[PDB]
Amino acid sequence: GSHSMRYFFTSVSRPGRGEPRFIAVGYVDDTQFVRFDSDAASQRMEPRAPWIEQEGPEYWDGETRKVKAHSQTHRVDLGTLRGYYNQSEAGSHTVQRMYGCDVGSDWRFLRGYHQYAYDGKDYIALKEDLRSWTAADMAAQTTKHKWEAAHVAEQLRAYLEGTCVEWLRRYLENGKETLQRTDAPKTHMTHHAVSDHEATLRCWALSFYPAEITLTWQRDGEDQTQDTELVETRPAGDGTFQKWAAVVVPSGQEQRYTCHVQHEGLPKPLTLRWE
Amino acid sequence: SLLMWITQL
Amino acid sequence: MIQRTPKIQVYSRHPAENGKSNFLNCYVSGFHPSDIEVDLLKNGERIEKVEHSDLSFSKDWSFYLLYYTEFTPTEKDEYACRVNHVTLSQPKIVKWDRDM
Repeated sequence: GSHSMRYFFTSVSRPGRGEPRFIAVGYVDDTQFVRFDSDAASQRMEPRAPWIEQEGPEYWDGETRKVKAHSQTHRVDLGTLRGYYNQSEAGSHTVQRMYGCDVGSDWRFLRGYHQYAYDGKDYIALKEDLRSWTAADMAAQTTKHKWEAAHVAEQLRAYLEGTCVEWLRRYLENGKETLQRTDAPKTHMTHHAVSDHEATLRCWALSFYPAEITLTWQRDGEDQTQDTELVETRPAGDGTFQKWAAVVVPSGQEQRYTCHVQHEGLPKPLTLRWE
Repeated sequence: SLLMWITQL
Repeated sequence: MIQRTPKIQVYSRHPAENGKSNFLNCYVSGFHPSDIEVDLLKNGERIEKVEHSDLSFSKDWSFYLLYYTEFTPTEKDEYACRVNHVTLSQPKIVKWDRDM
């Protein structure tokens, strides 16, 4: 199928409590593969997947160099933004950046992104054409102009369409066993008598990868969206995901209800029924 | 692999 | 400024079988800002060895973290996750139900 590479950066100012916190993480699809944490002792980019571990010293030295330079840019940016919004030097503030690329099933470029947020709200983002910017407010229209005048989009376009996709391909080949796998969900239902005249039916999907999945309940084939309790898909910790959907069903109507499971790993979508 | 640099605001 | 309250799920990595090694997880998500305190509790007491994933965030900029520890469930031991965040007036405690 399609694949993605994404880097996520968070910088948090800590006035009077030292230098800002900086954390960087990199993912291929739903698998993390690198991290950097300003507060950790190593002060290096570190592997978080076994398939990147064997990359050489050139790789780690270079990623360390670059991630430190990212850190320093963000440190400057926190000051800049504080000034733009006329904010005091006492408070903690957050900048977040994400960039990366999507490829299709043929591993050819599909889309690039580069997005920036300040205190949890959009600040500026590269538009889909990778040539122009979306400034979320008046302050950001100024960054938009500056970055237009400095041809920043062109720098990013080159990376997103070239470098990014080339590296994503390399990671996919080397992490083939982990990354190019699908683990179809293992499914089961639980039944709990809420009372003498209702039971909760809970449909489980466990140990699946990638994270994208759809679980729905039907009654006599009619979708029960408004009556379904769904939880957010959650990591198991071993690189797979879990999710469940529940309905509360009346007396002896268990057979009317069906749970439907859609996942890239399944040859056909599953239709599950208590009996 | 990361961008070679990111430009400041 | 923006403040979003954490969603909290407490759960085991594998279906819980008494006497069999496992991982107890507390997944916190959808929160902003990133400062958050998360403890795993065994019979009401804070577990000392607890690790967490590297801070990351969703499309909407809200943060998520997985806190986790090795455990071997038993019939009678009770587990919970306790979370504090600026959006919470008091820490929220969510009990583990070996079924959610």
